[PDB]
Amino acid sequence: RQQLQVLARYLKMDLDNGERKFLKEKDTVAELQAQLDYLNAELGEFFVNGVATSFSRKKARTFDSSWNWAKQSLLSLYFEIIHGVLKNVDREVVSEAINIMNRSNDALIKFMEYHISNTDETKGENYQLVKTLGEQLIENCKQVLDVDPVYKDVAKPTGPKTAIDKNGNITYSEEPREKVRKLSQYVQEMALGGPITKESQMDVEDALDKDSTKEVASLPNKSTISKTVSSTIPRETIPFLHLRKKTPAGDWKYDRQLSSLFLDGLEKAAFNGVTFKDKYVLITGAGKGSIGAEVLQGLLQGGAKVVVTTSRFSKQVTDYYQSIYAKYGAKGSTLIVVPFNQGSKQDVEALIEFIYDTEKNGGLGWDLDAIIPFAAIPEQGIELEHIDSKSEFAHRIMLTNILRMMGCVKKQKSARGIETRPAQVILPMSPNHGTFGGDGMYSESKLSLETLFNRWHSESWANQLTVCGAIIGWTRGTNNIIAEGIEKMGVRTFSQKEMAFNLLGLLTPEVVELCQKSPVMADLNGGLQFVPELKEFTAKLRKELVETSEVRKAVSIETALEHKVVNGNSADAAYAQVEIQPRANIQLDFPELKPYKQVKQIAPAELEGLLDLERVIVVTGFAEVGPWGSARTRWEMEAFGEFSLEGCVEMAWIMGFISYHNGNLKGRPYTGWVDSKTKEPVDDKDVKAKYETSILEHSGIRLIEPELFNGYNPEKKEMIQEVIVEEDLEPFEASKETAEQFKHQHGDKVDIFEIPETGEYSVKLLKGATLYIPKALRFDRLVAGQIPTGWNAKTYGISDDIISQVDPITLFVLVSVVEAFIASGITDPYEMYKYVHVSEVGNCSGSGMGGVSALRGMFKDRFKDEPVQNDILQESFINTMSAWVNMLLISSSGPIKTPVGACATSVESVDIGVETILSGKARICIVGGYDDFQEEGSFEFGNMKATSNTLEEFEHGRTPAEMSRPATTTRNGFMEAQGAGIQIIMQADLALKMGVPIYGIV
Amino acid sequence: EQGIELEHIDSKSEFAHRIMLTNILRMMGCVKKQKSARGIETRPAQVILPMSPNHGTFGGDGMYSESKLSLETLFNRWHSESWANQLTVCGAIIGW
Amino acid sequence: GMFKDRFKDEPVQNDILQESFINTMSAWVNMLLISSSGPIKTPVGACAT
Amino acid sequence: ASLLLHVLVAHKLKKSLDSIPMSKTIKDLVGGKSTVQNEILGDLGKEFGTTPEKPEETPLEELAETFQDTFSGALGKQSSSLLSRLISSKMPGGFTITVARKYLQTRWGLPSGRQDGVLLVALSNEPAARLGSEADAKAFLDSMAQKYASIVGVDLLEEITKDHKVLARQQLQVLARYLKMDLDNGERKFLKEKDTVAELQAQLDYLNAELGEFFVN
Amino acid sequence: PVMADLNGGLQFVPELKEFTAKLRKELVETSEVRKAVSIETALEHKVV
Amino acid sequence: DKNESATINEMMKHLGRSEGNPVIGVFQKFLTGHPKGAAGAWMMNGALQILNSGIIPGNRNADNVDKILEQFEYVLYPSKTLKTDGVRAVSITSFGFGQKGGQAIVVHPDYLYGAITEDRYNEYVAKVSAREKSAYKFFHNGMIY
Repeated sequence: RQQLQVLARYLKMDLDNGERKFLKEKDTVAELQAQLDYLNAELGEFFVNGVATSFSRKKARTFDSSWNWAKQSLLSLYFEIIHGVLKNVDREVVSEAINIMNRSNDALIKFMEYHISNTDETKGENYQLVKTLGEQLIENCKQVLDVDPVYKDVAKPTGPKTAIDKNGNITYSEEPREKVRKLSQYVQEMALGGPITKESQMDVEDALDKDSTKEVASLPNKSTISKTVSSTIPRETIPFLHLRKKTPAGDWKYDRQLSSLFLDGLEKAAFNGVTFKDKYVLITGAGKGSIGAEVLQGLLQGGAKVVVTTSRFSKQVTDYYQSIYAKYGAKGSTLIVVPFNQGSKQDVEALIEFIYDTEKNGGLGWDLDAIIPFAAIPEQGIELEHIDSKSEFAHRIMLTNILRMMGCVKKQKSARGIETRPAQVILPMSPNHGTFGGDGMYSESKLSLETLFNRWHSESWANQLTVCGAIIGWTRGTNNIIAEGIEKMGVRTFSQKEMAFNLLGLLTPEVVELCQKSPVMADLNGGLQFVPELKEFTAKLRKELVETSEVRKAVSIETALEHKVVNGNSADAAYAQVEIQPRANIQLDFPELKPYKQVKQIAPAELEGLLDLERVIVVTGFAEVGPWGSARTRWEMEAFGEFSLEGCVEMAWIMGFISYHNGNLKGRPYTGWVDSKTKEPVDDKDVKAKYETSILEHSGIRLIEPELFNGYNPEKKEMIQEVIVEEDLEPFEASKETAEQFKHQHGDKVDIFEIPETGEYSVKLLKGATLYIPKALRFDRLVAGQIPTGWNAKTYGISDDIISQVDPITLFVLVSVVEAFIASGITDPYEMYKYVHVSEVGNCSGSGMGGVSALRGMFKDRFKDEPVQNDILQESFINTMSAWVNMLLISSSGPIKTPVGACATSVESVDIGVETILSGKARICIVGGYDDFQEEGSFEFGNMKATSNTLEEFEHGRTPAEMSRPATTTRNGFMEAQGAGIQIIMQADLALKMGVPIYGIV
Repeated sequence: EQGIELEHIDSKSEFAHRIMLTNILRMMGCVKKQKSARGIETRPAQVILPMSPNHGTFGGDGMYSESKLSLETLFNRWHSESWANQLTVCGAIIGW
Repeated sequence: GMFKDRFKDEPVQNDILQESFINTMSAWVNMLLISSSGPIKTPVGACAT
Repeated sequence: ASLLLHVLVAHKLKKSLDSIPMSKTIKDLVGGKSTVQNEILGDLGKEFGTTPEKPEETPLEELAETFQDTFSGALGKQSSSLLSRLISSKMPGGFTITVARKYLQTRWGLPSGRQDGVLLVALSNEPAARLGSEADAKAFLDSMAQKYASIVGVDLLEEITKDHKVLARQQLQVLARYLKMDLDNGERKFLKEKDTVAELQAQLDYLNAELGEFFVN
Repeated sequence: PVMADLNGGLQFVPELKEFTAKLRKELVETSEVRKAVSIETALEHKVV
Repeated sequence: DKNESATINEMMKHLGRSEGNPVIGVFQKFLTGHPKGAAGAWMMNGALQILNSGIIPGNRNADNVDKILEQFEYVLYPSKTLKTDGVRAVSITSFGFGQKGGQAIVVHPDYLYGAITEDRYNEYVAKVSAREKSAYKFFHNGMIY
């Protein structure tokens, strides 16, 4: 230790400097950690955490293509009427008519024109309907071409209905209002008010739920009215919706004029609809199942250009909006979805900057005309003394940052001299400032907003913003149980479609200009204002309900036990029924054969015997091994998006979750599924609940699971680098054979010497020698379409010897050749040789590369002297897959032509197959393609810039399941996958004779 | 806060709003817990709320008008919640 | 170059994948000489292709 | 920007910078192979940062104009990777990018950015094998600094103690080994705290971003 | 809850913002013209 | 995606596809990824399943159809599944490295049975039925065991 010290001294090297520096950082850490600790002490978890950023420009999703969704929208209404999902009574055909008209092209017309004019009215009653409706629709679209798109809600108006069982079961429905059918009739209802609004501060028979086609013909016609709904308003009655005017005294009382302007607007909007063409709108709080999303649907229907904010930005949520756009996205509309946190100052600033910034600079290039800051957080059960971290944060989203947001767009406009294009701000106001129990700090946020009615005048943003305060009333949506009761007092509660219609009515040109003259205040509270002691009244209804439920259910549960006592529990036991629970009956799903009478109706009668059936190539079976299971489960997911019972049970089986068992299970006998890990029994009806959640997580296009690829880790890719040893390595022990292999390689640059006692040699690498030092590389491609996790050629029944001997790709191929024969009802391949000669069954399956795994063992695993088989050369060949198929299964002496077609070997294979049969060389042959996914494959595709960059996909908010999007605006490169798929093809004549299924004609 | 209009509201005004509203709430709430945790049901504390007659009447209050208008919810919270024996609200509209 | 020369971080082209394929020989033939849009069926027959 | 854009485009094409006229365009220098157009395009991004609007058409002298405005003495990300790769596989045992500059400066008098030119000219003329002698590597740096000389237009004992100190340093190491004492543990721990600091410092930075000075203070 | 108007009738003066502002302008102007005119009649004296 | 659309568009345009009747395109690579050599086969399966079910699945990852593609008036890009009253023929097309192009036309099976005698057709339905039963047999055996 001393010899060390003195040496260090001579060397002038400070041995303790590490610990010095370390101890100093350790200090500054508890220091920072301290301040952070305090800031958390003051703001609280919720605030500090909840205030993190969410918005980034790259995660924005824009929806454009109304031009395409319209053809779809219509081609869907069309099959739906034909299939009688929509009958001519359903209001849906009228709604969808409106949305189709909202997208008239010279092109959409030629679409309906072709499809409608080409329907055989004769075919059925349903077919006439589509054709008649179709023609009617075609007419209307011809008119609405070159005409502004319109927001018109046709949905059947509803009201609240609560009913308590005879057994205390409280149930809530939404029934159609007896005396209300059109939105038209709803405006009238509003203007009349009720008896509860005392002091002051037309029949147009609809073909509505009777004949949709008739109503649809009405749509294009502008309603003329002389009896303006305003004039229905009684003297000394305040309508259920009204505008207000500030008295010089300072109070906001009901103004009949303003309220007539507003109500008349609403009426005109019910009959003609309103357009929002050319209106640019920012709306926060428009998540699913909210007043927001109903307002959003409206805006889009009128052709608005809208930015929607979402807090929970997901695939699930992206998918919601694409759905919504493809349904309501009018001509000239555009939806932009961005992730956003109205709680972050930085997000507020970032958002409306991205909105104003020129497209070149990565922006939207817009200028807002409306802002609808409905974003919020639910505070409940928080009273005065409970107000804390949550409520303070909530108050920030619901007030302070709304101010900040208006302020932001003010600066933008102003910084651009935009003095003649105000943005209208629909303030979400409340009628109940701390009327009810523990709002938290909600009432405070909602009351603060009301200062803008004065700030508009007193400050200097009046040409940049206008304030439009909406006092939102009682609204039911996804505590409605008392809705029916509150209403029982001459007050109106509203559905979300109703409030949305109400809010949308403040965007009509008429009330917009009103705002521009001086701030507008709209009472959208259907008279609740008048019901006295609203808190206690409200609470009573709730108590009376809840009590009536609980006494009724408690009395019944006791009269029921009294029966089991007095009248025996064995007399009541033989009186319950037995439920039956479903089991999975996986089916091969052969094709349907119609009665011949109907068959001969399909093709021309001339066809009979015209064709040499020895030269009609037909597909007899098929199967696949792929990311989504087999042909069965995959088609299920592709066509339906979820698995059936047979779906899960098969997926759970292939993936290894459940294993069949028949024997005694801990005493009692069992026959059925068993969790293979636990060996406990599993019922079919439970497989979904128990496994699907995980089954789904581990199939399809997902993150690359290194377990499935000998450890390939895209994030940590192994490579060696060459280095020259600068000074003699320290000697290591080695065998004689091995030491000699070193000396053979290095010569002058290595010494090997026998250790006389052991017989073995020491190997000393001298200076100048060459060394390979391993290092790691982070790679861009993190996702692949992989066979479901737990797939195992062992479970399809493949011998361990084959498993070893063969390249993985051969396993895929083997399993599908089997599954494809099964699909063709050929259970023993040798049955072919009942019909055909050994020489006439062929194999034309092919690969792009395939054997990619044996290739590596040959080029890389050899290069490391790692143990690798003596015939990996065999298994690398593209055509030894077909060889093992023939050697294990088929035993044919037919043709064996093997295609390399790269990304298209699979179609080329069919060509080659078809031809081989048409030349007489084979009468049955196997066709298909196969390929694997391995480490070196994915890397070189990345080097060709061919595959999608996963780091970039993430940067854009893309989940793995979303990174393969063909024909999309944002398509970014392909997603790589693995697997095989083959089909069996045959002469039509042979197929018929053998009696196998016929799935199609190649 | 002065010379702060809508688009100027920032760090100062948010902090100011905290002193002039949120923490006043927190303070009433605090003495409520104390009294209550002691069964003090017959000795309310009177709270003289400093209210304003001019909610954003004048130029750039910053966020003053907002703080002073929020206070007015206590006139209802007194009834609707459950601190009525611990605090009473006395709103003074302070003049010029 | 794809399996070994990459593994050593030796300089190797970005599309050696192209040239490893059994059917890019026929592709260069068509791209340099023939210019056909005819059939392109490529056999792997091992010692008898 | 001329010498940097030239060495990089002559490298991705594997032909001397005489074979390449900056007169031509990237579309012509490729011929048709659009993989190599995609490579030259993405490489210049990591290098200069600012992508002009027609990289594939705007000619090389005319691209070096646009890039010169925004760049200064920056050896660049993509070029800095190429020079340390040329030094590692082609330079004899021990000959660093460190040693190769102390030679370019000692025996050929080259400052910071002038030896940056000699390394970029050696990157276009990179040996297809590793040089053997340290004298072969010295002779290589010689002719490379004179090809830089006529492309830019410019013309051209303590070591005894050094050998001993090496000895002592080793006597130290082996001793430490025997002692089983980790000489580097200080710096380990230190580097880890340094990390957690920018980490905390980061969150604090953000909270300040959101709340502002006045509020936080 | 009790609400006390300790605002000595200001409630009633209309357009209080602008009214307020006017008083201020009239004052400030009267001050600045009066002080600017005197500073010039004072220099005219030193000249003449 | 653009090339393929253009080329499919043109083969329809040249042959006289009625204006207003586009081909409905599926893009199954969205669900499965792209397994170089397996591609064509997987699509050949889905095509058979489409023929025999009358259901045309939807490109569920089509958030937004590339505006470029509007020009191809003979192509329709569905984002949702359409259950139709029948599909008559599908067109599997695929493109590989090295100018390896390929198309296949699959026609619905029931057109075959038109060219055969009734007695023969009936005889066939008999055999097929018996196979299905014996194959359902086989399949559940080999799954379980």
